[PDB]
Amino acid sequence: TKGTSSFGKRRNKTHTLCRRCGSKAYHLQKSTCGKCGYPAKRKRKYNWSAKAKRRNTTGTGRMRHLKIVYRRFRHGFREGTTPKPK
Amino acid sequence: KTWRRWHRRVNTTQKRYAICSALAASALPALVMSKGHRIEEVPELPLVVEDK
Amino acid sequence: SSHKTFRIKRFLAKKQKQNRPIPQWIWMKTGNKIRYNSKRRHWRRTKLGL
Amino acid sequence: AKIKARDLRGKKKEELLKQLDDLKVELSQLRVAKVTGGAASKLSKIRVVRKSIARVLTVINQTQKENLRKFYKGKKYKPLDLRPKKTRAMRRRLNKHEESLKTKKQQRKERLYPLRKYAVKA
Amino acid sequence: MKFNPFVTSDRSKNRKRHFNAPSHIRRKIMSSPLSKELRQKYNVRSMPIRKDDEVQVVRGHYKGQQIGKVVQVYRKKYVIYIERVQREKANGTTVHVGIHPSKVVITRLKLDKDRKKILERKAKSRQVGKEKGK
Amino acid sequence: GRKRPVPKGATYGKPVHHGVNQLKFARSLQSVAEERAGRHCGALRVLNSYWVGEDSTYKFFEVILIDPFHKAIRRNPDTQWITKPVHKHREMRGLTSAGRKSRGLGKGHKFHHTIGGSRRAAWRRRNTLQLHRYR
Amino acid sequence: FIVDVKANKHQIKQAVKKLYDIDVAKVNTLIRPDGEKKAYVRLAPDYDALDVANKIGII
RNA sequence: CGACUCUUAGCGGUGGAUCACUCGGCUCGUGCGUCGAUGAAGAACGCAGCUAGCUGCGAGAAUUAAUGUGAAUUGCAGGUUGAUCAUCGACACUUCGAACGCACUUGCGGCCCCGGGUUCCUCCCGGGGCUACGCCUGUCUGAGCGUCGCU
RNA sequence: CGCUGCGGUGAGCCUUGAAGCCUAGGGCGCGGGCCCGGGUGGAGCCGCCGCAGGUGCAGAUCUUGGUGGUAGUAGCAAAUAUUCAAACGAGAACUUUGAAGGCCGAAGUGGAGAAGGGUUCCAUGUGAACAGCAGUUGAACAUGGGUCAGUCGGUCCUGAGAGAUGGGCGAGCGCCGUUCCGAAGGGACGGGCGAUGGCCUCCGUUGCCCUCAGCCGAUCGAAAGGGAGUCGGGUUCAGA
RNA sequence: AAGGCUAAAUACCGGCACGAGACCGAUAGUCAACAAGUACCGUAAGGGAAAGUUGAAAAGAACUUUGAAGAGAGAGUUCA
RNA sequence: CGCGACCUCAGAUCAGACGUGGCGACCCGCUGAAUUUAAGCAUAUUAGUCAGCGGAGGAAAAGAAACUAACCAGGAUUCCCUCAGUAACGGCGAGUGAACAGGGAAGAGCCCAGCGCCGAAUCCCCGCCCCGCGGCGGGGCGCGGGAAAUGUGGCGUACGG
Repeated sequence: TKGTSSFGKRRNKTHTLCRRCGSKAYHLQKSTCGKCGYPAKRKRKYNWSAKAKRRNTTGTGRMRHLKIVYRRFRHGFREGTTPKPK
Repeated sequence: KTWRRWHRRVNTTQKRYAICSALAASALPALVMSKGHRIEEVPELPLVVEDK
Repeated sequence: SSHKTFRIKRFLAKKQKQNRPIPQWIWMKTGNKIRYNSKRRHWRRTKLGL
Repeated sequence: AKIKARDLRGKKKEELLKQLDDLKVELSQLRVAKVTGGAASKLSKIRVVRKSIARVLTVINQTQKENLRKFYKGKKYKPLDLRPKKTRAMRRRLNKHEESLKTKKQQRKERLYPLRKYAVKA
Repeated sequence: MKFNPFVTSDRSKNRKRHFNAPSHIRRKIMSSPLSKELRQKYNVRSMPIRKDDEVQVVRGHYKGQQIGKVVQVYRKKYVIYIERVQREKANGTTVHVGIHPSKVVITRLKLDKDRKKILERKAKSRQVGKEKGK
Repeated sequence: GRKRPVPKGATYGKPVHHGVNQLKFARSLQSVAEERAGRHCGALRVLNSYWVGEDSTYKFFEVILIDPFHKAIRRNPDTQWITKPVHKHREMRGLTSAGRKSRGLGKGHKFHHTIGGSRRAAWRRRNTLQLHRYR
Repeated sequence: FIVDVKANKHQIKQAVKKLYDIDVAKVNTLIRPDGEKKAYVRLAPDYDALDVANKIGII
């Protein structure tokens, strides 16, 4: 009865969508994300899984505010200036 | 691996030996022909031209 | 479930608008290799996680 | 009329708004034409209207900002919008003046023992 | 031989920069030579090809002495459509066969304010090469 | 001292490592003090500390902090080195006077195992094959 | 109407009241399965919605 | 001769080896060596005339301005006083997130200011700005049979 | 002998056809192998002297991919049962309508929900694939549609519990602990003073002083517990 | 000694931007030459593929004919 | 009692600031194994290594001797060659293992406290004036406020002053 018959009683989710990493690993009873440790201020990352690191690092997302820094850097972060008008 | 022994060192006197044997063979027309150089009309094999 | 949260309902909305076939005119583009949508999810086979 | 931003910057403020909602109105009824099965010609116009609304909004925002940073020109404290945003790390560095500060003792060395320009003979 | 260390000679890099060049670079790569009668009139070798330029095809199945204006410059395909250079499709409609600009000689240019200032510059720097060398 | 935080003793290793009780921390209790005062006031910079009293269960230290963004500190050329970003959290990296002593560095034959920057710097340079091009 | 998903019944009521110069009895809203919010706007009896639809173009 | 079975060859299938290609890797080297409370990395959801993914972008949403460039974009439609690309210094940048009014249901507040609502008369509605923790200098208000002084 | 790349060399080969592959063709070598002919193919390749190696397969219950024999075989047998006619249609044991015969038999094969699923709902259209026969049918596919609340739930409350701050511990991320080592109330009434707004009437608003206070553990924790208040009739292809 | 600062020579499998190679050539080389950390699997931590090539140019087979259609027979395109 | 100092200690959505999180190849501080080797194994070895925790920078750390030496003496740190698989450690088994001198790369030195002198001669902030004002700084004027005698600044640090 430990097999097929016992898979019928599975109708209670333990995890749900974490609102910090978006993964479906937010344990409801423990109120902690098993993927990023959401209530903890610091992100959950371990060196014993190099493959899980590169899945979620600084180059995997949009970098919507960092890819602009790389561009502004190659001009010295100039500010308040405009190209000379026509 | 990258730390395979890529480079080799040769004794300095052996390097200088080979350059002497290389130049000395450049003065024999039979050896320069055998290298395939079409030199059948060159006036003199150790060809020397003025510094102009 | 008939009792949903606004997070869940908005999530199911996205996975429903993504389940459509590719439009006919895209493989008339020049550098187009796409033959069909390879991410079509059927509600009975693939169970969307959650 | 192809709305160009060269033509907006000379206008007074509250008439730009009178032109803004005018395009807002025209975009709405263009959206209505999209569901009522409108002509292909009008459907291609909503992109022109959308980018024209962005233009007038851009002029409004720009002219408003430069009026602000002209009002906060000589003031000590200014809103965080108008302070130069450049890589928080270098917002913390010392000024162009502080890093040039030398102690009275260190200044006295430079006056007394300046590095000479010399050359040794063969 | 090239000595500039910052200019690549890699085959894969040159082909990648060629097939992914942006539009304003596509324009330059799609340049065509001028006719002999135009080459000594402007003292200019070649020129990027515009939408309405008289044209002779020199290579290929459509080569000949006919003059034909360009109708469109399909920069995405690295190709131009010349007015009379067309073939019959199956259902009786004609389609413009595409010709590569390098295989095309310009017989008459589409002059305008921006075009003329290009011709003079290509001629101004051309003289520098003959006044500095001689 | 410092007892090994393992549940009920259980150091599942070889007998050389069964120690639980008479283990000593590698850093002084004064260096632990500088760390706790610096971790709480992250905005400040630890400068030094000194002993002010002890008993059977407590040691009391007074840590000297500097606020590196006060103009009295910022505009003074003698002390504006503390403002540089390289001196963020000197106590966490063991650069204060009390912290340096636990690193075992100094000149002479007594301190050979830290020639180089530190104890790890020596270990690297001594356990690195210098595979030259020509060998 | 397909209103924005953020708007209230109060914001929807004063919007149609201002965009089309009409008076509203009540507004019922639901969020469609695709995501956008649909609003049934019941006009006051002194306004005939059939002609109001012709001014805005839907018919 | 049959049928069946076996062998060989031609042809045809099945299958995708081989060969030839290569906008991808791998390795070495060079220069630089720059994230974030002015809201980062990451996540979510949106945005195209016809668009699901990828890519780009943020309600100004496959982008605005500016400058350079100088006639396209293109799958199909539609429409030089600057099309399109590139650059990018102005402007803008939804919701989560160190995440910051309190909670995490998007749920309840509080304060101040405007507009309807009044005709400030309390409401109600909308809008705007605030409302996290630690810590520094300073200010204000305080506490103490702490140490004192004067009445 | 053979494979791959590199330095030399062959005034080498090649769209008048390279590599590769096929071959009842002609041959060479003891052999590893190789050279010709023919066919196919469509763009590169080889000889010689040196150099370099991720260099030669029949096996490893080898790895990946592909294909056989078995084999048109085992099998498509749990829960009594189908029949006639018609319609649509290229096509009907299976769809639809009608009739007949049956079953579930109210602890249902009925009518509604929770959890879970997530568009499967509804309509039109198609018959490639899928629905282990078939299909004119479908929960398949393609287009479109569809979920409306002061009163029904959530929201509020606390439960077992979870969990911040103070504090304590801890190398440290943090942990312990939940009233315990705490200056833990930002409220209220009245009075007094000053001030304003509207017919500064009288009231509201505000500041200051005085007066009072048991609060007592932030916060989270139930779509079955606690919890004010909606019922009748009608209406859709699908919501009441 | 028990207080403090300090460039250069040095390190750099991440990042930005480049160059190169006696390297691999689609079962190789990164897991990933392609809508790849994607599809998919697992409650979760995590695990994790396969998949390059028409032609110079779509010129991608009009039209006739059999069939309900898929599919054929002609014709046509192309050096093929 | 009242009033005022001062010292301790609170509260503020007080005025202005600052810290948190990410990346982590390189770097600094801790923590820290066991496979394995010893043909068994417990010390040793693996190894101050992996994992774990904290903190940075464009480099970090180190660094101007409480040094090396015993010479006729050298003279901050770091890096390379060598010293050297050496001295030494080690069930003296397996194994482990530096330094000085020498040659190079680079080369740069300095500041306090204290001890004393100078009438606090010093610093922060607000208000006004001028100069620039996208690194809010310079000068001036304030019987303007505060810090500071429980010690600010100048001189001066072992090479002596």
